[PDB]
Amino acid sequence: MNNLHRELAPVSDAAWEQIEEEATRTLKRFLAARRVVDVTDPQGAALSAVGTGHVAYLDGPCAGVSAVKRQVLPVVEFRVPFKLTRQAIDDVERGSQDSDWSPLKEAARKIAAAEDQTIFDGYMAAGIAGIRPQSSNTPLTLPATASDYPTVVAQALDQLRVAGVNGPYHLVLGEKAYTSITGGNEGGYPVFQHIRRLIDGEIVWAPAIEGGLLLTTRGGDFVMDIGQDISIGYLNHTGTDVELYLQESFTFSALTSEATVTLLPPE
Amino acid sequence: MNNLHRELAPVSDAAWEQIEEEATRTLKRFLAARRVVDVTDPQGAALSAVGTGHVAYLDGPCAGVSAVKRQVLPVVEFRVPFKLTRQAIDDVERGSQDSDWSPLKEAARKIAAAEDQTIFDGYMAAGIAGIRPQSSNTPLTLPATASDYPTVVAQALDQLRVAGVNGPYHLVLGEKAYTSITGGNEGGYPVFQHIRRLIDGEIVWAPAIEGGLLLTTRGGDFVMDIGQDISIGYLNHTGTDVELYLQESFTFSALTSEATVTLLPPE
Amino acid sequence: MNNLHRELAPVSDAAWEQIEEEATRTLKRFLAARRVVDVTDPQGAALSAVGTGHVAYLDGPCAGVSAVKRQVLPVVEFRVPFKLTRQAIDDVERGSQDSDWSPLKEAARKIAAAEDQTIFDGYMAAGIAGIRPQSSNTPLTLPATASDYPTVVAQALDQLRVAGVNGPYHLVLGEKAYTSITGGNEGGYPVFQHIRRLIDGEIVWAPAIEGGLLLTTRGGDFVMDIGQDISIGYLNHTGTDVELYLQESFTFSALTSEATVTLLPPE
Amino acid sequence: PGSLNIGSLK
Amino acid sequence: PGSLNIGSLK
Amino acid sequence: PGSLNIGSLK
Repeated sequence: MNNLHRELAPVSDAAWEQIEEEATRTLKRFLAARRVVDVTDPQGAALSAVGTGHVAYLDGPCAGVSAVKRQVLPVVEFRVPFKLTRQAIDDVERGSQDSDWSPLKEAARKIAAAEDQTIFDGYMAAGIAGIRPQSSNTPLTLPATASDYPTVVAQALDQLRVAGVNGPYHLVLGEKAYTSITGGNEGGYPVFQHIRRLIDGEIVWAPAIEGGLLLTTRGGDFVMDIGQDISIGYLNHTGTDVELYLQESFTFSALTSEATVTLLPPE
Repeated sequence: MNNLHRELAPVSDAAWEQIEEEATRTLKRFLAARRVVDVTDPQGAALSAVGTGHVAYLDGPCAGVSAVKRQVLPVVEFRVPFKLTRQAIDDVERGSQDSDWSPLKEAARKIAAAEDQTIFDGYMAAGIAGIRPQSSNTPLTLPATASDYPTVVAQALDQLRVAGVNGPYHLVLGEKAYTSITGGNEGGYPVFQHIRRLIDGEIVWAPAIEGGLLLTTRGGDFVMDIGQDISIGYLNHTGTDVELYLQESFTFSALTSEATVTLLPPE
Repeated sequence: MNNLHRELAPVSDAAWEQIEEEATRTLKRFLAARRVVDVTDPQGAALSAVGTGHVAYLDGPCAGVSAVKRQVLPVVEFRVPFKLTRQAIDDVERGSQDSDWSPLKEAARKIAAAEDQTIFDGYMAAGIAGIRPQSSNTPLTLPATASDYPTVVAQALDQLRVAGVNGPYHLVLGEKAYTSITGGNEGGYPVFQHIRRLIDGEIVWAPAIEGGLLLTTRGGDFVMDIGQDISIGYLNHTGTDVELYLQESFTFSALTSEATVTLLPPE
Repeated sequence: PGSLNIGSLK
Repeated sequence: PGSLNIGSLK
Repeated sequence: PGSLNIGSLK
């Protein structure tokens, strides 16, 4: 028995299987930032900090003695609750195949958006810095019309080539930019093919961020340390509802500051 | 080759052996606090923090998401330099057996005193708390005369018995208290025997602290995590001298706050 | 122990590994001219000259005796120094993964640019002749607009076909020409495809040269004899810095004078 | 228990 | 190298 | 020692 306390919930095995399948299917679609960064294997719930390797000077305990203190990055935990109806839970054993899992889908969407925002733009409250605020290249503004994106992509590629960064290049775009690209010309495919023609990678859709960016997936530039992966826990229940939650714990680090180019939203 | 850079120093093997023997002999005598606390095996130079297991609330990245941050204890590093003469270094191969190692002895004394002070009274600059400032019992003032120590020891034992702490009891005394006990009556042995008669442990001499304390060695109350043990490194040299240093890295934690009784110095 | 004197530097093994990896990664990207010429295996530090096979007349030592002297090509050595910080060097064993290697990257860029300039345009001081100054074909001026490059490429191909030179054709372009091609039309891909459509080879980016050229990679036209490859050596160190250098030794020869066409920069 | 294995989505 | 093994002095 | 093998980049 662990902290999740799953056995105390009045939920059948088939309902648990269906809920797990739905949650996994939703997370695999709404988890975007995990595909472009290095992800380590889970290390357990006892992980608290990751050493950076740097030190800071200290005054000194006694005369003739000098002291330094190591620097670390902390681990942060996220939890999102939701509620499920007991009638829908019980109908699974009766033979239902269309039970309502919309609150679970919404919770998965929220946790995925939170993780993506934390990775891409940082979490100042927890002391975690993002990739875009630490990027050292010159940001480029996106054009108003969808027909002028390839020249900006080419400018970003030129910046990367001048800086000297190799690897397959991937373009991450926000919802507004993705819709602007898709809803133009003959369905947006000629623009899509132009972008995939300049860059060997694939355009990635990220709903939780604004603007966009271009990065490389050569490896060794972004590290994500995961203590506990996304899991389901049990809080309480009433005569008609059961409250559950999703939880995870991780930390993130961006090593190379010249491997990405920031794309600001159009004016 | 590691960060110590020992091979770059113009020092012979026999001189290295003699220096190591002298340093070990001095440290084994001037290291006092290591005998009463639990000491783990060395973990390496990559150790930076130790998780405590507690969390702190955070504002929250997005609506419907809550966040907590883990708490850790950092590792601190101490370095003390010293200088040795090249004539004394070279005379070892000629056959000297009385070379001057007094600067090394002084450096070992200084590092031992710094470690003992950090363990017993804490190091606020590095965020490390000591045992005595975190003790929850009532401190007792030492008497002026050496003949009244056993009643204070008995009062401390009564406090420990009322609190409910078992284990062999050890009394740690400062230099002033130790001299006051020794230089009284018929050499101080009757007082020494009275103290060793009330308590089953042995009186420990600690030169780096004032006053004293009484504690138990049942185990599980004080933990010392050592990254790198005391080592010797090389800085530089001139035509007549060679500069070396001693270095270590560790962190400390006191779990049980009711296992010790503080003894304040006499008024 | 050799002339590099690497063991005298206070550098750890992990730091050495990281520095070597970074230097190799930078050199593999900034070494352009090595891909289009024949490169022999390293021959050692004792290589000094390469025989051409031709002779020159001499006056004569005695009556009835004639004399000739062989002609040779000398070997030239290049060295570029740089400085690294000891804190960044030492943090590697503590566990750093983002140490600053920018001076090493700059030194690698400088040595690569020097090698490329020596190969393409010659080094008159050392008596080494380049490919373009010895080309026997008619140079062609690049057009102002990026849309007129394919006709010049076709003219160069016609010149090569009339001369009778077979083999896969490669186009080497400078930074200005590459940027002019990339930053035009729909990202420059239609022009890029036109060039790769006329010529079966790939467009090569050379930052150290102006204008461009078209050549063939059939083999046997350009020979590079390398005595010692690019290596790292140690000069000295201070309390806070360590000075290292990159060094190489080579010679070059261009045999066929009709296998290349020179492209002058636009007016 | 309840891991919901996701890992890397590469 | 240069560890100077001390450990626990119990 | 310290060769930094590059060779031909073909």
